[PDB]
Amino acid sequence: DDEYTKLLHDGIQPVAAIDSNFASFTYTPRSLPEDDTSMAILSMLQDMNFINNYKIDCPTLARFCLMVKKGYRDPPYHNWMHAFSVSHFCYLLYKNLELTNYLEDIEIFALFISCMCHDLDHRGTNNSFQVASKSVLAALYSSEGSVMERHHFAQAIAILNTHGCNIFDHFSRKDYQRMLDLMRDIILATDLAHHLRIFKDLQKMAEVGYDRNNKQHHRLLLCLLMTSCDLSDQTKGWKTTRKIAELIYKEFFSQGDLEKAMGNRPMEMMDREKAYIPELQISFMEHIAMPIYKLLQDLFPKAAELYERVASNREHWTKVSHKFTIRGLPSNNSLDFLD
Ligand SMILES: CCc1ccc(-c2c(-c3nn(C)c4ncnc(N5CC[C@@H](N(C)C)C5)c34)cnn2C)cc1
Ligand SMILES: [Mg+2]
Ligand SMILES: [Zn+2]
Repeated sequence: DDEYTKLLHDGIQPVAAIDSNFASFTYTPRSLPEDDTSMAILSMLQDMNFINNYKIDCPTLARFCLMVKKGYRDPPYHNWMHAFSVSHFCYLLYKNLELTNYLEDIEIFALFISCMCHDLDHRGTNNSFQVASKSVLAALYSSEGSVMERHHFAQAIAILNTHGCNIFDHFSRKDYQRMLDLMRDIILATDLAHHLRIFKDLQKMAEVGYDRNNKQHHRLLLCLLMTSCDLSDQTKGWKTTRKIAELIYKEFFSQGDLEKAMGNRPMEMMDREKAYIPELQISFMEHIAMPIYKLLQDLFPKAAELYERVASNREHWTKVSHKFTIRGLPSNNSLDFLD
């Protein structure tokens, strides 16, 4: 490809040159034209010193980036831009939060790689639709749970074992297999069921306080950080939140259409005739998003602004609620829609 040419010959742009605001929480990675994002991945890893630290071969890494990028389909939400903006938020965590005092470098490295790979080959439909619609993935995976996530992992593994893409094949067998373990745990942790299982443990962790010598704290923190990244679109301003809803509901309603055409009734939120958006968004923000970011703040006080921004985005939903009632006449002055 021609993308492959340019990445392999031009050089790794330093990070400041992408945007003077690039390492800030107020930065919106979705502003970056899709065509610059593989480059940026490279700059982020460079700026974290990983390329030098773990002695990664540059061409192999370039090839791996591109494979990961094209292993994403194009549903409205779960596409390469989602994956890039989740990896970018992992980068901010390392730059802003000083994870190094809580995590080994190999763990931080794995989180970042996992971020890029965590939704590989997503089709825009969720775990219950896979079962509900008895697909090959459910066939493969459904008896162990997390259908989509096991598929994401499996695709990551398939890219790694593609000639010239194995950015880890020079690690010791000990480090190589630690790296596969960590990616499997982290990708699996992106299922909301997983997160709901470990919630008390996370609360406990923040309650007793973080213990650097407790291996299980390392594991739990890794899971919290992955869910932080995966929800990071809710940490920017109202403009991002609104646009994120458009893309998320377009995907849910599409799946809902397909559930109706197969002869099931979709859940409310996936049904475009019943889904009432402000209320679903407010529920999501209150029950899932806010608690994840409150936990982040409990363990790294410099993460407080993330939480208040999420809270603040939930407030806007409430403020615009009323606009989903047609008062007066519709713009075209006709009750045509009513028929
Ligand atoms: C464990 C952390 C986690 C990870 C991914 C998701 C997620 C979303 C999502 N991501 N973001 C940024 C959203 N912003 C608003 N609403 C969203 N939906 C509305 C309904 C809600 N659902 C889970 C009941 C999610 C989402 C879409 N699919 N999945 C699986 C959710 C939680
Ligand atoms: Mg996912
Ligand atoms: Zn995701």
